[PDB]
Amino acid sequence: MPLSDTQVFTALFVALITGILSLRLGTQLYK
Amino acid sequence: RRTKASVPAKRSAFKANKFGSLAPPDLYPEFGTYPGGGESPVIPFGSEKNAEREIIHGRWAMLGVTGAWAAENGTGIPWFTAGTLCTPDDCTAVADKFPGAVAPLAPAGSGYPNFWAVLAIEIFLVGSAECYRTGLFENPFPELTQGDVTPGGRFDPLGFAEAGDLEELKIKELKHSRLAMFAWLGCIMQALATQEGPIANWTAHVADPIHANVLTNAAKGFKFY
Amino acid sequence: RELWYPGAVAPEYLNGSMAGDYGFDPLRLGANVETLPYLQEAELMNGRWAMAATAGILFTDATGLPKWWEAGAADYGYDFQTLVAFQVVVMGVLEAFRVRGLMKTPDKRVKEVKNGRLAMVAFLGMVSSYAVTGLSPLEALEAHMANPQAVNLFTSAVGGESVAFIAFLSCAPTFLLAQKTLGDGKEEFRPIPW
Amino acid sequence: DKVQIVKPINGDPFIGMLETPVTSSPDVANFLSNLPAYRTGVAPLLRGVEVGLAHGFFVTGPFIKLGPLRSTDAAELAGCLSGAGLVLILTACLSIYGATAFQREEVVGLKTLSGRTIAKDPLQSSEGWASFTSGWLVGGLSGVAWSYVLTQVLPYYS
Amino acid sequence: MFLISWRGYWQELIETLVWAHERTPLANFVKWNDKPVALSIVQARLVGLTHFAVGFVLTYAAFVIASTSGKFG
Amino acid sequence: MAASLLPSIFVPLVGLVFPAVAMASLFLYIEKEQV
Amino acid sequence: KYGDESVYFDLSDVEATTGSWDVYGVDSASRYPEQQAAFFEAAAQGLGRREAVYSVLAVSAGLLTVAYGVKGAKDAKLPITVGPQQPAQVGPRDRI
Amino acid sequence: DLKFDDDWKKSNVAVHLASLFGWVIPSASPCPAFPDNASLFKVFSDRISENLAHFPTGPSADDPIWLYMLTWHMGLFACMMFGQIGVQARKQGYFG
Ligand code: CLA
Ligand code: CLA
Ligand code: CLA
Ligand SMILES: CC1=C(/C=C/C(C)=C/C=C/C(C)=C/C=C/C=C(C)/C=C/C=C(C)/C=C/C2=C(C)CCCC2(C)C)C(C)(C)CCC1
Repeated sequence: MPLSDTQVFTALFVALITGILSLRLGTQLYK
Repeated sequence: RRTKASVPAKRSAFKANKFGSLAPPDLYPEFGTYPGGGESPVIPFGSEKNAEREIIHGRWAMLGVTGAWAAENGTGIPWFTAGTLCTPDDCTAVADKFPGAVAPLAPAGSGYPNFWAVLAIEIFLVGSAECYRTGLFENPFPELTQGDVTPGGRFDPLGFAEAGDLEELKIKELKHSRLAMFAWLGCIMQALATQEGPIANWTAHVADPIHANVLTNAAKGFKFY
Repeated sequence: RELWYPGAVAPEYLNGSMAGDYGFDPLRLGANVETLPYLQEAELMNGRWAMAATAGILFTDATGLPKWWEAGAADYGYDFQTLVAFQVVVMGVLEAFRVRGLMKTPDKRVKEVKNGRLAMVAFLGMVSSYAVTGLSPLEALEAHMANPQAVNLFTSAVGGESVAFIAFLSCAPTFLLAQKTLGDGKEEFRPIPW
Repeated sequence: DKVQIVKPINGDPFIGMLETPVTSSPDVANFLSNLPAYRTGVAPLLRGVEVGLAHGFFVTGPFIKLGPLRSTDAAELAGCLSGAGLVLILTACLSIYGATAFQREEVVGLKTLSGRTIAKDPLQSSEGWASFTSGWLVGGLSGVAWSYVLTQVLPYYS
Repeated sequence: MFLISWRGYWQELIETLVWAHERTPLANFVKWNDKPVALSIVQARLVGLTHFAVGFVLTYAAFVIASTSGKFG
Repeated sequence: MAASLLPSIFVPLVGLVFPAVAMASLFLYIEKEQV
Repeated sequence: KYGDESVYFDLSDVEATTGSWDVYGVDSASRYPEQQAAFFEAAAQGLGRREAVYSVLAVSAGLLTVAYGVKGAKDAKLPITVGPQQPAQVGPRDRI
Repeated sequence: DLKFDDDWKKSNVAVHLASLFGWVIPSASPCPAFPDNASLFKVFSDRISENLAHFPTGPSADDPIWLYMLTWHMGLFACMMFGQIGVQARKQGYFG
């Protein structure tokens, strides 16, 4: 059974939020 | 790169030697008068610009009359139908229209003057020149004055203006201009009335002078009555 | 003035001067001073076109005319090529005039801004609702009003995506509050540097 | 009488250059001086225009005739879209160069080989290089489109 | 290359290249922000070691996977 | 649908777009003068 | 003076001493037709700003990648977009 | 002085004509090695005529035009280079 498109896009949006948080951590490290 | 700035010391390939005036001291014994030398016989002088407008229409109508003359002499096609040859479609025909042309505008086969190609070149060349002549665009030759119909710098490489009397040459051009414009008007009216080219009308009028006139064709209604 | 959420901090370049300024620019697109008037005018244009589009969609739908997505295929007097040539010429001339006027250069302004903003949201909604359900805006509204509890975006094919996005929106300002009270708010970088 | 051709740069034998028939020949000097990059009195935008047109025109050709779709009927369209993409990349390279390169004062002036003091090239500045980049973009895209037109139009193209 | 040849050949080569770029027409319009220099001794030792190790690992990974998959899948 | 669309978008996004922006950005920062 | 015999140092003529010479540059103010200049000024009216070019290239990057992943790749008939359209093969040990 | 001389070429029309024609004439002289005592210039011109009939189609890889072209152009360019060297050297003090 393949993954539903909603599943893929929800995981991808969670990834986008994780990436935002990674940018926040990188900026905080750079200070 | 260093600045050389040497002396060119070049002379014109041809530079007409002084020949002066080849006309009588009287310059317009004909009907009317040149602008700036008397009062207009009939029509009111519209504006100072009208003299230069007359010169430009004159030179253009000279070139148009000679073009219709040579086109009908070399191809037999009337000038008023020569436009139908080069069209967005089948502009290949317009190529071989010059008697003795070593080569065609359209080499045999596809190779050809396209209407749009010709047109695009025509706009880009003639409009540029038209603008540069007038106040549009700018002046690429500061030594000459835009808005002057007789610049007489690079535009007389042979130097006839300075070689002779300038103003007699000017009036000579003006008379040629008015003659050719009136002849052009005659050509358009003949095209309208007889549907045949200028040299065709000439030939008909000289073969039998007594007939083949305005009034002869009027007897048939100019093919409309 | 009220900002884009209770407790937000407006960016320093968003001081309420512009119409509709709610201090919303997380990605700092209008941070550059010289492009900010351009971005204002891009907002106003996209809003105006969305407003006109919303009117021409809703009236068309409610008057029995062909559906907005189908309206292209209808048989018109002029074919596609001549119509696009007309469009290219006239819109080029009009947009040239608009550009030169822009180069030259309260209540009603704010009104227009808000209206355009709603329109752009409403137009995006119409396109998304058609792409997901295949129902036109008035049909979609009737379907929703028929069964409001279960017929919605969050129960459609993209439902979980929308629920996750709304969760992100609901949990963003709380994290921003932590960032303010814990961090110094002294970011040297912007999400869009130019 | 025993003429020597190769000479030091501007007669100074202590600068890292030598004037040769490749560098200081009159024909070479006139050709290079007439190229748009060396027209320092002209606006950087228009020099960038010609530059972009020339460069974007030729650069399309390799993609047309040697690209992946060179055999297909869409060879020209692929090659021209490749050329446009390369023009966009080079525009990005130009923008970043313009942002970074001109950050220093460069207090020393410039003179011609005749010794005439001349102003610095407006191209050699941040805003001037920005105008040059914009001219490059317009010229490159116009040249790529012209190459497409000519491949679709020119009679003896194959 | 990085392991055997050492800095000072490459520095002089870069010096000649600097001269060439500075004296090339139409290329002197573009100038480096950072002066181009050869890789330092430690830097180049590292770069060569990294290339050595990367090529070592990739070559053997390709071998051990391809042979085993060709004979067994 | 994800399978037929997302690879063809994200492979150029991660292998041509993101590299270009990242290299340009890093260049602009590294060459950025201290002041 | 820099122009003296066998003298190539001059604190007044620093440019000649240091070799900062304009080799091929020309300071002529106009070379192009003025209206052509006006057209190409208007064609790059908004792009003369560097950050405007940055926005142009970011938008162009996004649109080109979206169009390539949606329509451009298929239009170019890339083999990767075309399916395998062939029977599959089984690795050794009957491992598909 | 140490300034570059813009007349480095010293292009002399008499040198150009002397070198060109004083290679053409000897290369247009009878050569008993070639068939019918034809000259190198003769056979080269024959090959040029034969290949100019098919103007777009280039000469075949095996066609004798290439060898004639090389063996004629070498002698021509030798005459050009040596003629310039000898004239400018005689004008100068290299010989007398
Ligand atoms: C580190 C883990 C990792 C790795 C190595 C890969 C590798 C790959 N992914 Mg996958 N992916 C991951 C995590 C990962 N992914 C996660 C968590 C998600 C979200 C659910 C996705 C969602 C995803 C989709 C939807 C698609 C891919 C695709 C791809 C392929 C290339 C295109 C691309 O890079 O777009 C990746 C797309 C992104 C949006 C970025 C996702 C990457 C994660 C979230 C961040 C990883 C960052 C890393 C740890 C640190 C980077 C810093 C530095 C070292 C460079 C490639 C096989 C495409 C494919 O199969 O092409 C054939 C494709 O269509 N990926
Ligand atoms: C093939 C052409 C050729 C050759 C070899 C020579 C040879 C000579 N000329 Mg020159 N000359 C030529 C054409 C040639 N001339 C032409 C066309 C002109 C008119 C522009 C002149 C005008 C001219 C003047 C005004 C003077 C000379 C002088 C001389 C002599 C002095 C040395 C010299 O400059 O050459 C070097 C020549 C050598 C033979 C030295 C050895 C060279 C070796 C063997 C290699 C040569 C290869 C050979 C040429 C074959 C070429 C074919 C190629 C495929 C490799 C020398 C005998 C001067 C002199 O004193 O003459 C009385 C003199 O004052 N010449
Ligand atoms: C368009 C061409 C043209 C222009 C611009 C002028 C302009 C001028 N002429 Mg010239 N002239 C022309 C044609 C023209 N003339 C022709 C063809 C002739 C020969 C018959 C003359 C003979 C002539 C003489 C003998 C004299 C002038 C004079 C003048 C000046 C005074 C007149 C004036 O300003 O009003 C210009 C007003 C008009 C041109 C309007 C007249 C319109 C009528 C109805 C003619 C229309 C032609 C046609 C039927 C249109 C057909 C349309 C088509 C659709 C069928 C002025 C510089 C006088 C001068 O310099 O004064 C000092 C002077 O003495 N001209
Ligand atoms: C719009 C759209 C689209 C697109 C979209 C996208 C584009 C998405 C994405 C998403 C994404 C894009 C995601 C991402 C994620 C990421 C991540 C998740 C990352 C992470 C990272 C990390 C974790 C790192 C870290 C680090 C480093 C390494 C450096 C420094 C330090 C640190 C630690 C910070 C498409 C066209 C398709 C379709 C239509 C719509």
